[PDB]
Amino acid sequence: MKVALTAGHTLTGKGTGATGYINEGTENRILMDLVVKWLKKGGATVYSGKVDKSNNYLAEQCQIANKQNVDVAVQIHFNADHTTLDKMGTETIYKTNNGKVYAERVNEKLATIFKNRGAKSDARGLYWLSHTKAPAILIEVCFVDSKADTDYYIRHKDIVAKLIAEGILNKTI
Amino acid sequence: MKVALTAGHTLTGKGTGATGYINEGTENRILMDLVVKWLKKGGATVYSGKVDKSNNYLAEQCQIANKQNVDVAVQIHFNADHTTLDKMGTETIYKTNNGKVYAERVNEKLATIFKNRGAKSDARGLYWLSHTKAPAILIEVCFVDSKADTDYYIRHKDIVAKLIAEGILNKTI
Ligand SMILES: [Zn+2]
Ligand SMILES: [Zn+2]
Repeated sequence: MKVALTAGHTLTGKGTGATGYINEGTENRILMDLVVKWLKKGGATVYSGKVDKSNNYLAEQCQIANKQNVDVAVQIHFNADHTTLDKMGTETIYKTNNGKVYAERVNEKLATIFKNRGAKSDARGLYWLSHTKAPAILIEVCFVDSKADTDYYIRHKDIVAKLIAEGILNKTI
Repeated sequence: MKVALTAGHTLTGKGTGATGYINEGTENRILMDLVVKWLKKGGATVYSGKVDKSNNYLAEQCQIANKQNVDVAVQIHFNADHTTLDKMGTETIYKTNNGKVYAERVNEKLATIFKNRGAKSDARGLYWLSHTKAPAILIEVCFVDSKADTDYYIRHKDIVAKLIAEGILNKTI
């Protein structure tokens, strides 16, 4: 299968991410590289990238996916809301039915290691989900400000990546 | 936190650096100044310097770090091998455990923008790592002769500096 994969957020200027026990922008890139590795072990062809500095970063992220035909376009994020010791958990966002197929599979896998918030339809008109040619999903891996979520994530990054890849490819790796 | 920073190499005579798409001695100084700015933005007390001409430049570099107590002493370098279009990447050198703490954090940050060559223990008897009072690291930011490395570096110098500062201070800036 062909997969486009992008890390959410820029590193400076407009578009930077959230921070708590972990830094979203940094971990989006660390986890991307691990997901690429696991996707390739599953036999997929992967087109990955990131945008570190640009006022046009949203369009540039979509251009990474749109440069070539792919079966699915995936963007990695981490969530935020309020600092808590409690588990908060995982959700995967889609806009339309074609992305929902993948969002449900990825969320089912991540829900075995994080609290299940479910696959979720886009309620904020996210540019990534409306400007890619391929079916698109946005993974909110876990909350940067949950101590329980991040305690698990920091010690199991390779497992998080494997589960994402297994959900995308719909198979065990 | 208190940080001592030095730019690698002299500008003439004994001790000059490498050249490729960028000039190491020049960029060590440019990037040093950016790292100082980002470290100060992160709340650190910073002592920096360089040695432009001296046959005794190694001892003089260490004296910049040793003049006052600091938590970590950092020297900036760029790597070299052969001229290539391909990525070559980043590594940070330490001698002992107390520097390894910082080297691993700096390398983890720089590996989100450059190919990851790793935090590495010194097998070459670097004077800088052996003659500093404080824990010490030597950052080989990227390769001067890699077009891919320098293409990113030249366009993102502030981001390179921010990532180094975040690795040293262990927090988001
Ligand atoms: Zn985000
Ligand atoms: Zn050097």
